[PDB]
Amino acid sequence: GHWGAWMPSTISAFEGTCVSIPCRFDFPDELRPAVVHGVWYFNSPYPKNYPPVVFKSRTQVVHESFQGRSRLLGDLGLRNCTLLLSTLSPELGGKYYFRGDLGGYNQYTFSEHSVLDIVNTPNIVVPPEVVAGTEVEVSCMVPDNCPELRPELSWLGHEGLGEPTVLGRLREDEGTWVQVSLLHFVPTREANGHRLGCQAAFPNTTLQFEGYASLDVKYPPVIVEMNSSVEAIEGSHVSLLCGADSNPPPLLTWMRDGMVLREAVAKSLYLDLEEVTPGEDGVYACLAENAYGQDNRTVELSVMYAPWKPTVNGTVVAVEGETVSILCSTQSNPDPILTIFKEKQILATVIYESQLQLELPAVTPEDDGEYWCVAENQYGQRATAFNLSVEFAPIILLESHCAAARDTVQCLCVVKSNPEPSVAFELPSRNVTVNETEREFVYSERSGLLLTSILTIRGQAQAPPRVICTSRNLYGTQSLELPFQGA
Amino acid sequence: GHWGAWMPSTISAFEGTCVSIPCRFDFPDELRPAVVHGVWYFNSPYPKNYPPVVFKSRTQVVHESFQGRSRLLGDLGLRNCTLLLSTLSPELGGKYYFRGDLGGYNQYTFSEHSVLDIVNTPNIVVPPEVVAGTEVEVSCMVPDNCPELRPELSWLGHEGLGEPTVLGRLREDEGTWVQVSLLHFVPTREANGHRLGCQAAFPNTTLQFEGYASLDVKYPPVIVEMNSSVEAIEGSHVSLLCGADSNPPPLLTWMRDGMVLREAVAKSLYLDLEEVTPGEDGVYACLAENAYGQDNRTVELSVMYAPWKPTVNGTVVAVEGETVSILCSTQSNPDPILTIFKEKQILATVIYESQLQLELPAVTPEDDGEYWCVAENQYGQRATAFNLSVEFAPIILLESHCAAARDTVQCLCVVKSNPEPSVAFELPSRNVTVNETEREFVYSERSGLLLTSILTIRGQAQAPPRVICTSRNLYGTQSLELPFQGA
Ligand SMILES: *[C@@H]1O[C@H](CO)[C@@H](O[C@@H]2O[C@H](CO)[C@@H](O[C@@H]3O[C@H](CO[C@H]4O[C@H](CO)[C@@H](O)[C@H](O)[C@@H]4O)[C@@H](O)[C@H](O[C@H]4O[C@H](CO)[C@@H](O)[C@H](O)[C@@H]4O)[C@@H]3O)[C@H](O)[C@H]2NC(C)=O)[C@H](O)[C@H]1NC(C)=O
Ligand SMILES: *[C@@H]1O[C@H](CO)[C@@H](O[C@@H]2O[C@H](CO)[C@@H](O[C@@H]3O[C@H](CO[C@H]4O[C@H](CO)[C@@H](O)[C@H](O)[C@@H]4O)[C@@H](O)[C@H](O[C@H]4O[C@H](CO)[C@@H](O)[C@H](O)[C@@H]4O)[C@@H]3O)[C@H](O)[C@H]2NC(C)=O)[C@H](O)[C@H]1NC(C)=O
Ligand SMILES: *[C@@H]1O[C@H](CO)[C@@H](O[C@@H]2O[C@H](CO)[C@@H](O)[C@H](O)[C@H]2NC(C)=O)[C@H](O)[C@H]1NC(C)=O
Ligand SMILES: *[C@@H]1O[C@H](CO)[C@@H](O[C@@H]2O[C@H](CO)[C@@H](O)[C@H](O)[C@H]2NC(C)=O)[C@H](O)[C@H]1NC(C)=O
Ligand SMILES: *[C@@H]1O[C@H](CO[C@@H]2O[C@@H](C)[C@@H](O)[C@@H](O)[C@@H]2O)[C@@H](O)[C@H](O)[C@H]1NC(C)=O
Ligand SMILES: *[C@@H]1O[C@H](CO[C@@H]2O[C@@H](C)[C@@H](O)[C@@H](O)[C@@H]2O)[C@@H](O)[C@H](O)[C@H]1NC(C)=O
Ligand SMILES: *[C@@H]1O[C@H](CO)[C@@H](O)[C@H](O)[C@H]1NC(C)=O
Ligand SMILES: *[C@@H]1O[C@H](CO)[C@@H](O)[C@H](O)[C@H]1NC(C)=O
Ligand SMILES: *[C@@H]1O[C@H](CO)[C@@H](O)[C@H](O)[C@H]1NC(C)=O
Ligand SMILES: *[C@@H]1O[C@H](CO)[C@@H](O)[C@H](O)[C@H]1NC(C)=O
Ligand SMILES: *[C@@H]1O[C@H](CO)[C@@H](O)[C@H](O)[C@H]1NC(C)=O
Ligand SMILES: *[C@@H]1O[C@H](CO)[C@@H](O)[C@H](O)[C@H]1NC(C)=O
Ligand SMILES: *[C@H]1O[C@H](CO)[C@@H](O)[C@H](O)[C@@H]1O
Ligand SMILES: *[C@H]1O[C@H](CO)[C@@H](O)[C@H](O)[C@@H]1O
Repeated sequence: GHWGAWMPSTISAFEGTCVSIPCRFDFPDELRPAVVHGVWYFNSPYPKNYPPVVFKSRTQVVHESFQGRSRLLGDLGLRNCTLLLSTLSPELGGKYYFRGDLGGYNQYTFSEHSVLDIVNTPNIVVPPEVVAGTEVEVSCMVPDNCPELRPELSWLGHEGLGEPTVLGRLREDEGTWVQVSLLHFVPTREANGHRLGCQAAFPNTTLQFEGYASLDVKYPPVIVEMNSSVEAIEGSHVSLLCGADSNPPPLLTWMRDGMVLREAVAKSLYLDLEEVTPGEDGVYACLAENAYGQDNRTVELSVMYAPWKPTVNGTVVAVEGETVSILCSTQSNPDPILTIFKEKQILATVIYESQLQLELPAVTPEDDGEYWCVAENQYGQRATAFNLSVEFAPIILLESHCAAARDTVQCLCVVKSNPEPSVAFELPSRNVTVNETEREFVYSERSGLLLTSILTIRGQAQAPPRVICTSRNLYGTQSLELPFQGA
Repeated sequence: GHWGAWMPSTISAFEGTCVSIPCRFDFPDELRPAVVHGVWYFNSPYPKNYPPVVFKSRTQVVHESFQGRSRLLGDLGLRNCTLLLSTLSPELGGKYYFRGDLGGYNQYTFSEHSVLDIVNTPNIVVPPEVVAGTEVEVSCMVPDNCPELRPELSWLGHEGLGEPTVLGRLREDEGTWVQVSLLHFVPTREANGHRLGCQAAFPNTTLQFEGYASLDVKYPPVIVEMNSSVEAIEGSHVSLLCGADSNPPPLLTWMRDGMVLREAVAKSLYLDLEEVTPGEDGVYACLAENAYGQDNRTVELSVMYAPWKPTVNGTVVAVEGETVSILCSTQSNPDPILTIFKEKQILATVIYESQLQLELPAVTPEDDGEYWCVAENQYGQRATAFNLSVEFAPIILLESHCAAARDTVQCLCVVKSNPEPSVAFELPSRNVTVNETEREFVYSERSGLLLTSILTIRGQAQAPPRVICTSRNLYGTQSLELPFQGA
């Protein structure tokens, strides 16, 4: 064929271990030299910039940095130029060329080369993404390019997780050989932050080389930091703490009835409320959402607040003998117990309810006065008041009399009615006496519901003059004869 | 003797009546003419201004205005020259001279003369001042200078008043003769404005001559126009009229308690008052004072006015079981009757007096409230009011109870006290239960004197928990166990 060669671009091995560079070449078969010499140049392609001579046919003189370190296996004449370099060191790490010397002026340095790496750490391969709910395999590749010292592998930090599987050497890249060791297992949620290692050793040696890798397992957020059902006062400070444990940043959302609130991405979100109201009462949900799974957890916040200042509707001023409905409303957050009562007497008692109604069958006069409505509760109590002032058909009280002093005669009659009662006296006075004695006579006064009135007849002997009292308003009329107590 | 004559300066007589001029003369007695002539000149003393010749000896020729009107009586030779002139007339009224004619160049007109008045009205003389309490005499003089026609007198408008006294002729002035007629009587108070007359006549004639005079009698003021005892309202118009009847201007004085007021001099003085006050009430005196006597008359003015707005002193806020004095004062001009009373009951009644006191023996709670004080009177009535608010050692009313609903148990206890009562509940609750059910419990309220309070024990079975109520103020303390009515 034509000129040309075959050599693996990349080759690697450990410290103190031999390498075996696979090499093959071609030259015009037209020439058949009986003696074929060859040279292994280091770090440089052109002879012009003098490179270290790794090996030369029929010549012991090489570079002093390769003296006793290298030797060629197999005749060149059979197109075989594989090379062995034992006991490596980091200086020897570089690029290697092969130049051929057959005949004269037919000396060719081949362009295609091989690069020598000198690594003392094995190569571990792990999947880009490790899900906590899928089966995962991790490999440990070690570059065995030495047939005399065959390396053996070890798994450090295995912690069970099933047996390690083993392979012989596989055909890595272009003709190079590598012993691989794979591990097959399925992670949990604790697999993250774990350390996995791979060791390599040889029988007759004190050489031991090791490599590491830390796992990044992706688990779905499961909410741990979640406080339960709470009860807080209005105005007080409310601190809800929501925490999710996911290795991928879990999208944490605070929501209620479909509201945005504070949406954020972290391991723990705070939700603060001040001036708590009955509107903020109820259920708050925290959703931990991740591309590997989701978890929602909910809490109940009961706002405990003293009952509102009560309000009362219904009738207030009705007639006598009628029906009266009084409706008392209150908006409390914890079940309020509320009672309504008159001065000295208690009327209606409702237990654990929002509002209370009281009905009155008929109105006796006494049902006038002011009543009270209290809303009692565990955390506080407020109240309100309402005057029931009914309408009356005038009632002349029997505290009424006619006292007779000797010289002059006087009477006292009292009534009670809601509107002011036009009051009057009637009397049987013998004959007709005008401008005699007195003509101005009586006087009257009122306090609240009571209308007191006093009569005074002047110059009347103890001869008992009968006296009658009458009272009218817009509703009723009453008349009554008064008795004697004096003399 | 020497030259000279004697003749009355003034002589007077009526119309148609003769006059007799008394005349005497003297001349040096050395000459004795045997023939003595004489002449009576009129109106002029000197012959130079030719005067009318009234008479001439041995000569009929006289003035034509004296022709047949005059004649001389008695011889001149006996020194007598008295002359008579009959049938007079107003022209002849003038001054008369006498001139003597004895011998030659011994002709003398005498300087002293006589003047002839011709009056047809008699002369009445009355005292300068005529007192109604003294005896008075009035004269009527008439000049009788005619011996042939002797005049006689008459009293016209005599009206009794006693007899007229009569005199003969008296010797008026210098030798002239006058018939006088005097009247003696004593006047009254009506004598003023009376008319007194004097007439004179002769027997054989139609001649009658008359004269007049009006009396000015001075009487002491006797008060006629005087209204009696009166009663008038304050603010009203008061008109006092005081009249005196005295012919001399009576000094009228309005006085009271020794005060000047309106002093004036007339027949009737007005005294006006407006905005009458209790200070102008009382006795007013009118004095009619004259230099001929005096008279005082008095009146009583009572001011009738509605009683003043009453004022009350004494205690107002005392303790329980104590004594209370309430003094109510009023200043009324007519005797006021006044009463004080409580709402519904009457307390004190005083009749026709200025002020009224009420005492209270002990104070029962009910003696609290507001009382009224009225001052009633014929012309009007005003009033005032006062709150008696006493102090109480707290009283727990027996409107108190313990109603037991099935689910929950509630109580109601009420007291009454003047200062606010610190109120409390005591109860036997088995074991000790704190923060269980309720810990706020009770509620209380107050109206006026009443302190209502309600208890509420929550979650207590119908197993009846006994309940006690206590109340303390600065005065007393009470405790009481309440009973069951529900279930
Ligand atoms: C160019 O030429 C070279 C050789 O000149 C070829 O490369 C290889 O060179 C290595 C030298 O290190 C040879 O490895 C040796 O293998 C011997 C046994 O060969 C095996 O294969 C035959 C198959 O016919 C089997 O029957 C046999 O049982 C073997 O499994 C061993 O004797 C040597 O190892 C000894 O020492 C080690 C420890 O040091 C022990 O583990 C061994 O048991 C033994 O005692 C040695 O390792 C290898 O054989 C050569 N390969 C070939 C194919 O010849 C290149 O291939 C060639 N290239 C070109 C392009 O021509
Ligand atoms: C100057 O002289 C004259 C007389 O010349 C004197 O004046 C008097 O004159 C009058 C004449 O009118 C004389 O009056 C007459 O009176 C006669 C009676 O005299 C009375 O007196 C004597 C007293 O001796 C009594 O006795 C006697 O009774 C008489 O009472 C009457 O006769 C005359 O009146 C007759 O007429 C009338 C009516 O006309 C009748 O009423 C008579 O009754 C009677 O009929 C006459 O009136 C008077 O006498 C003379 N007086 C005197 C004193 O002589 C002067 O006095 C004198 N003066 C001086 C200074 O010398
Ligand atoms: C309810 O009734 C009371 C009287 O019983 C009304 O008036 C109060 O009376 C007290 C006297 O003890 C006064 O000191 C208060 O000032 C009064 N209140 C007011 C607002 O003036 C009261 O007004 C009545 N209320 C209603 C709503 O009818
Ligand atoms: C006397 O008592 C009355 C109450 O009984 C006092 O107050 C009056 O109460 C009525 C309610 O019906 C109010 O409408 C009046 O306005 C109140 N009066 C005043 C002046 O405020 C009253 O004040 C008491 N008087 C005295 C002198 O103690
Ligand atoms: C009292 O309530 C009134 C409304 O009446 C109530 O509601 C209607 C729909 C019916 O159910 C009826 O039976 C109820 O009584 C209001 O108009 C009024 O403003 C209210 N007043 C107060 C004090 O809240
Ligand atoms: C009530 O009168 C008081 C005076 O007291 C009275 O007069 C004295 C001299 C004694 O006679 C005593 O017994 C009387 O009670 C006054 O100080 C007070 O201002 C008066 N108040 C009124 C309301 O008028
Ligand atoms: C040492 O190497 C020899 C090869 O010469 C091998 O047979 C032997 O098993 C090895 N022994 C140890 C202990 O490494
Ligand atoms: C959550 O509720 C519990 C009651 O079980 C309470 O003790 C805790 O303090 C609450 N924590 C937060 C953060 O609200
Ligand atoms: C909440 O989680 C439950 C799992 O029990 C799931 O069925 C539901 O769909 C989730 N809801 C949301 C809004 O993510
Ligand atoms: C008249 O006058 C004479 C005198 O001559 C006298 O006597 C007589 O009384 C008189 N008579 C009357 C009526 O006048
Ligand atoms: C005087 O008093 C009487 C009452 O007798 C009365 O009628 C009269 O009008 C009063 N006159 C005056 C001027 O006051
Ligand atoms: C009033 O008149 C009487 C007469 O009865 C008299 O005594 C008294 O002094 C007179 N008083 C005065 C002040 O003039
Ligand atoms: C190597 O040298 C030249 C390169 O073109 C050719 O004649 C032939 O490929 C030979 O083998
Ligand atoms: C009248 O005349 C003269 C006046 O002096 C005197 O000689 C005498 O008085 C005589 O009578």
